[PDB]
Amino acid sequence: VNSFSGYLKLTDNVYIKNADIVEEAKKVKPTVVVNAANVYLKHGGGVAGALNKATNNAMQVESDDYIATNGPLKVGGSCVLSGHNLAKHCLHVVGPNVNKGEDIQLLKSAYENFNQHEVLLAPLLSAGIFGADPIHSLRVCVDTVRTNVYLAVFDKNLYDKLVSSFL
Ligand SMILES: CC1(C)CN(c2ncnc3[nH]c4ccccc4c23)C[C@@H](CC(=O)O)O1
Repeated sequence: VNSFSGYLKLTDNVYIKNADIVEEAKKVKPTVVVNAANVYLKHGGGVAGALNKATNNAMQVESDDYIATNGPLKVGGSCVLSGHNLAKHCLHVVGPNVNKGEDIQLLKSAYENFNQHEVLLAPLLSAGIFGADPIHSLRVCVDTVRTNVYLAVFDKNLYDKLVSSFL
């Protein structure tokens, strides 16, 4: 039993809710919140900008030190950093950004990072400003992630479309 509330069950291990991931993280304080990161961990907008804003820019300060030490992530890769006031840990995952021309096949590699964590609160990777089709992202999630994932979808219209079209 866990503290996630109000989710629709899609499969054995995937759950979905119309929610603001920042507010959901603030209430649940999950072990892991996933950020929709880029390779530079520049958290300017979308999910990343909102998560970083909620940490009062502490996420960005920590991320800048990470990059200065380690260099950029790979598209499809991830790193574990602090969850600050939102979660124990933040798993920064880089899905391909279609608006930069990155290969959508890398979306499966991106979701594979979730399998290193037993339970996660997450957005749909490569959705929103990353330019991928969220219905496709949900399909890849369900077919790739085997651990327990709680997906927060900010847009109510999109949430209803994802549910109604789910196979
Ligand atoms: C993850 C998606 C697919 C969907 N959107 C969200 N996802 C998770 N929580 C969210 N709360 C919100 C509040 C207001 C507007 C959007 C959201 C939102 C953001 C979009 C931008 C991005 O690319 O990050 O991507």
